[PDB]
Amino acid sequence: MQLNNRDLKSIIDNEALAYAMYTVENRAIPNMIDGFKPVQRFVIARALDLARGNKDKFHKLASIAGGVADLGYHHGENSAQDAGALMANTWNNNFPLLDGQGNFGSRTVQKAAASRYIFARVSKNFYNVYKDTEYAPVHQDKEHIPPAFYLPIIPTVLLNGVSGIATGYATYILPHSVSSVKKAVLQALQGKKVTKPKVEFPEFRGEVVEIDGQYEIRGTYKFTSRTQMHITEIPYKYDRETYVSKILDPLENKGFITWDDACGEHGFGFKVKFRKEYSLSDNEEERHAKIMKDFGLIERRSQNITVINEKGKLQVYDNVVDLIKDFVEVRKTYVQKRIDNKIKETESAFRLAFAKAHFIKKVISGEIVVQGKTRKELTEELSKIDMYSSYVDKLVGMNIFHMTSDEAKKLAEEAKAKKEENEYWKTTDVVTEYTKDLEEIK
Amino acid sequence: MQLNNRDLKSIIDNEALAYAMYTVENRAIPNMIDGFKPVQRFVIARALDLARGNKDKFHKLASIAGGVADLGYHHGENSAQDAGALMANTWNNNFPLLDGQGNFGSRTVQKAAASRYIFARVSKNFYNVYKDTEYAPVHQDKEHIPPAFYLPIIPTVLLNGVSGIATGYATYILPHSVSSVKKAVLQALQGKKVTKPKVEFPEFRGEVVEIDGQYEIRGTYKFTSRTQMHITEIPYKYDRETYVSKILDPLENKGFITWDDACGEHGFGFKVKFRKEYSLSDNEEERHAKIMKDFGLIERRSQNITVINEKGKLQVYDNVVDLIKDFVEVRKTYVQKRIDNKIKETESAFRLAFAKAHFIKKVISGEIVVQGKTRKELTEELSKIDMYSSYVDKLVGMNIFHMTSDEAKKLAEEAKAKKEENEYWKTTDVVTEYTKDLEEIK
Amino acid sequence: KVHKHIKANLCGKDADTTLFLTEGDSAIGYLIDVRDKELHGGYPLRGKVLNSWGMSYADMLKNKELFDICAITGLVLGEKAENLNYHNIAIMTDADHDGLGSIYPSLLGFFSNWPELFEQGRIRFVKTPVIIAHVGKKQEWFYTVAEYESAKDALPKHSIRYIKGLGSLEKSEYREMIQNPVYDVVKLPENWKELFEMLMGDNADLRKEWMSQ
Amino acid sequence: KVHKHIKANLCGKDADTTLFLTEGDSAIGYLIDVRDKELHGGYPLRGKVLNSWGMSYADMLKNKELFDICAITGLVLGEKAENLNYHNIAIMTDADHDGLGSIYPSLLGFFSNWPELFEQGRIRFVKTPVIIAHVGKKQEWFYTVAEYESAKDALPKHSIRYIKGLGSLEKSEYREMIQNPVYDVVKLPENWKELFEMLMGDNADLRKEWMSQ
DNA sequence: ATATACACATAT
DNA sequence: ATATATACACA
DNA sequence: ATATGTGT
DNA sequence: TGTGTAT
Ligand SMILES: COc1cc(NS(C)(=O)=O)ccc1Nc1c2ccccc2nc2ccccc12
Ligand SMILES: COc1cc(NS(C)(=O)=O)ccc1Nc1c2ccccc2nc2ccccc12
Ligand SMILES: [Mg+2]
Ligand SMILES: [Mg+2]
Repeated sequence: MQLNNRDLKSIIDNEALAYAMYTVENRAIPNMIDGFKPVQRFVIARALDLARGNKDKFHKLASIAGGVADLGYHHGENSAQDAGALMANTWNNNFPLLDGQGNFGSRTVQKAAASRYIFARVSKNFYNVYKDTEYAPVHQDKEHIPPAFYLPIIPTVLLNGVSGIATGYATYILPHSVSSVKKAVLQALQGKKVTKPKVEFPEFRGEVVEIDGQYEIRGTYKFTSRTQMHITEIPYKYDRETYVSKILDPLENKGFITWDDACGEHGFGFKVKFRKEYSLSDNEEERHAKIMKDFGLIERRSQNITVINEKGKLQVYDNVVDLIKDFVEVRKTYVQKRIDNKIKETESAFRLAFAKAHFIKKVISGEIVVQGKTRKELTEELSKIDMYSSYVDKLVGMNIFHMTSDEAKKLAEEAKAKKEENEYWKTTDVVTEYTKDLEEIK
Repeated sequence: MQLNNRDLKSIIDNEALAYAMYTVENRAIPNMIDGFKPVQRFVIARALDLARGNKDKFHKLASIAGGVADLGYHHGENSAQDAGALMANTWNNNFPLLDGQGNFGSRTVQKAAASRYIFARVSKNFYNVYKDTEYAPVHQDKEHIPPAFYLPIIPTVLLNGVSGIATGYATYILPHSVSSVKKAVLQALQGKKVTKPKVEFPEFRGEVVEIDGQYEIRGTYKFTSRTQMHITEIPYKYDRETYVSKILDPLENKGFITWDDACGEHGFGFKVKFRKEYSLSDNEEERHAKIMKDFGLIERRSQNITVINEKGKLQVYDNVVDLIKDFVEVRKTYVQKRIDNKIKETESAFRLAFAKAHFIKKVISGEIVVQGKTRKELTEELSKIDMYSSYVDKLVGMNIFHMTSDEAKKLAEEAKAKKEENEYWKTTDVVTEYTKDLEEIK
Repeated sequence: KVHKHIKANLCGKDADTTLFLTEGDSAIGYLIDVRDKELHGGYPLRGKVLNSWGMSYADMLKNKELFDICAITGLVLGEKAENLNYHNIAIMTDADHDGLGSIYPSLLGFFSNWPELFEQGRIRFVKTPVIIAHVGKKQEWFYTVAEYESAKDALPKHSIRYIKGLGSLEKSEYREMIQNPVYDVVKLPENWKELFEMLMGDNADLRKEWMSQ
Repeated sequence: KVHKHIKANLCGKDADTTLFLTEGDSAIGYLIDVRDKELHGGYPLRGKVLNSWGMSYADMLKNKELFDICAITGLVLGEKAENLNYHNIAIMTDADHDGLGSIYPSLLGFFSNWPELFEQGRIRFVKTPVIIAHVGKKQEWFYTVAEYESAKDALPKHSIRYIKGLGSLEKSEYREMIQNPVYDVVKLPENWKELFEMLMGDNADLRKEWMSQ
């Protein structure tokens, strides 16, 4: 039993500050590069490792988050399961990065099954936008195998819509349409003025309007006659039970309306009939305003963008346009890094292909004396030749069916065509590759 | 709106019969050969799948018991964890098949941690006794990926001891030794009288005495003086808390004796003093009887051997010797099946190696021309040879590394080894192979 | 009163209100949206069912999912069952042996305390398609494996879907089976306290013979 | 009395009896094996601790972990505390961020309602090993993550076993920790009251300002 | 993270 | 199989 | 009256 | 009063 003296001020400046620094930069604020919180990064990496050969196979979430701990997760297993279940939603995700199979509910009813009795896999969207993941920067932690962040083509942080609290900070970003985000990225790429991307909720039949930073989401109604109307679309925040028991039944009770349901696949449609108590005005302006306000088709949401930048520190953007500008500014550097790595890769591949072609041409010519030689003698003779000096292990390790008199010229033509993909990654810039990968988005 | 009228009878005969027979044959009664309940078979099949090449990895029990649903399991996922946890215990297993890591408890206090935090791997014992897994039968169901049963060398159903309860039948087999069971199987294989195997409860320093099929487990005391004895070992049924709350505390209540606790890392060890109220009749027979009757040290147990034969039907045995004889007969039949499979496989391998050696000798001598052909051209011009027509693609699918000078001698040595093993399989009978496999058990 | 009991808007009256003792919570979570406004209620059965055969009513009621069922329904253990809150019991389970062979006969034995209900047909078993096939628009619904085995070739080409339990059914299939039900009406034969003492009794020796013949 | 709480033999009597406040039930289960049954107690905390600063005294005895802590120790929120059932309070939270930065400071803020127990030394933190290693020929304990790098090069040979949680400790190291405790006594400075409005207070601006530095 | 209950058979 | 309670920060 | 081991 | 990652 030994005693040491500690002060509360030192405790809050050393211990509680470390926790405050933790659940801001490491638990619940998305990285601006890839839009993944650290748990979702582990879930995505585990799903990538699970996919392997059978990319279309549906794995259980309990297996998807049952091996993140060996990937660097230090916080449990159920949190990763819930993060994956939210990620793998089919309807709430504007750009689903995880294709899901299970009872995910819908806009009508929002309740997943168990977050474990559901299946998930890497969606085609992920393989589309997340063009490069090998060249992503490595985490400073030696036990953090997933990279620091992934490298998507467009900023997926605002594609689906993140909302994360923290200690001393919080983030809330509205969903955006893939087409508008792609257009904004293009404009920021080639230097013209960047337009504001439009907010597009999934399977949403309404329209959004920007009002001085706020976003107004408006429902749609059509007057069948001067007595009854049909509400076709409602704001995204309203569920069936909430809409029915919070704004429909209240007014219906006070002799105002009489409503009935028309829900289906593209549901949430309602038919309402006006009673005598509801004093409708023939003036279309105030009638429109009162109908919009009374049934609550009008909602207002404000973005609260706070994201972890490349440096790892929190950064607050006042406009989504500045977010996209910085995103493309850093993605330019990342794509240039990809270009350099592909330059080195193509150089190595060209050396290997030319060495293979020369080796095949020499054995066809018969100059190489393979008779009366062992592995030691073969290596001794091969490494002396400069063009075979670089490659010995895999330069003389092909199957016989790989080499053939006609496949000799076939491999020579393959080596010749290697020049085309060598020049593809050399005589271009970031703009061309980024534009091509932007055009590949459906 | 269909209303089918079916009697209450012929429901018990179709589904209740189905459920009861399912519990008997597929839930909670071990098979005669491998000693596994089907859930344990699923768990161990998944563990072997997870092992792959790196078999020393300690996978979690939420992962070994999480991928079993794609092998044929239908009955949930939180029950294969417990089934995998009970065969991972490091103190309750006389011959463990799953080597574990975690808070398994000990004989003193028997309480393990939650099954989700337990790490498990296939033990060396499984690779020691279980063999011929690829010659194992095939379940009639297509979904049941694991075999009908595995093929151990000794009856595993007896070693670790089992206790299964089904509808209408139940099984209880006490833990037998590995040495006695191996000796009995050796005696039965060679057509000799079989000696009854001895019960060998794990980490037990007591002794078991069988009387009228009522195996008695007994500990040992030690009289260090006239008013002090030292209880050195207590029967396997007890733990420290149960011993204190059931015997000693009452003894204290009697006031007849007073005890002290000397428990440590080793097994149970107690000290006790006797007060005047406890009789101390000098006749050591009466004293031994009194110490046995009031200090536990005597546990009566009986076996209820009830297994499932190779035909999938229930069989209730009366002695371990008959079970050992039936198992040795069935395993001899499967050993003959292995002999046939192995001679066919080694004959095929010898033909393949002979063709490889002949082709390598032809090309090293220049008999075959390698320049000027195609895929189809070379395949047709080489497959026209009757002895080369058996294999063409694999025969030609080797490397320049393969057609080396000393590699021809290596291929000749390989062909010689194939011939030697072919004669070995042709000559060796079932008894020789079975005794060779039996003598290899530690 | 009791939670997880999805009430029916016409409960407590003389119409054909039906209770579906689905086995699980996912089945009822799917049922709530697809059920009819009236004449449709549900109560989940969590885990296996206590054997209601031999012990006293006071000791038998000490289990949770017998008091719950006797509270939702008008079934009183020691009296006649005529003033039930509902009208029909619609026991539905999974397609596995654990469903129809353990939970189903246990519920039948418990309901045998009021044999007056069986010949009125107000205890029924809802069928469940063990095999579902989508041949274009056609929805093949095989309720036992024998039908699919005997009809594997009568149709040109079908894509099967093994249904594990009630949680594997889609919303459309659950809705179809919930307003277009296939009921098995269970009636007691001349002897019913001779196979239920056999099956739910303590003497396993009768069952020793039963699983042999 | 109160569940999950293991008493001692001298509780309520003059002795240095300790009430260890763990963060998991596994720690209490391991303690019950090593707990000196006369000079040691225990109580586990399941979840994150309610931020007790600024709440009324009526709304503080509503969280169960705060009710049981104030009942086991006998602390009364309003009146002065001088009749404690335990002589010392020991926080044996984990070594992770959530234990050292959320549970520990929140518990300190809750205990600050009786400041006297801070100068008496009756409230302290049981420092937990992190980098337990086989340095030399036996197990060696390192207490902070930075201490390892401070002495990583000085160790001739060692292994590494990170203590992710209190459940990763076996009985030997737990026995060493409990029977040979290392305590850190918490002394509140002059501005203690103005330091618990900066982290427990309902003003994110001060938190933002501090976090900026 | 833990807590939540029953089916089955047969010695003891 | 479900059912149990907190922190955090902006609208 | 009680433990044992797979199921809901 | 929701909204999502942790004990
Ligand atoms: C205070 O947190 C808990 C309380 C209880 N019950 S009680 C009588 O102390 O009020 C039970 C559990 C918790 N903690 C919880 C978790 C702890 C660790 C990991 C996950 C947890 N998940 C929980 C989910 C819901 C409620 C409590 C949880
Ligand atoms: C009777 O079985 C249960 C009862 C309850 N209590 S309550 C008030 O909600 O009706 C809760 C659960 C069960 N059933 C259980 C399980 C059911 C399915 C799968 C696993 C189960 N595991 C259980 C473990 C302990 C207790 C009950 C369980
Ligand atoms: Mg099932
Ligand atoms: Mg932790």
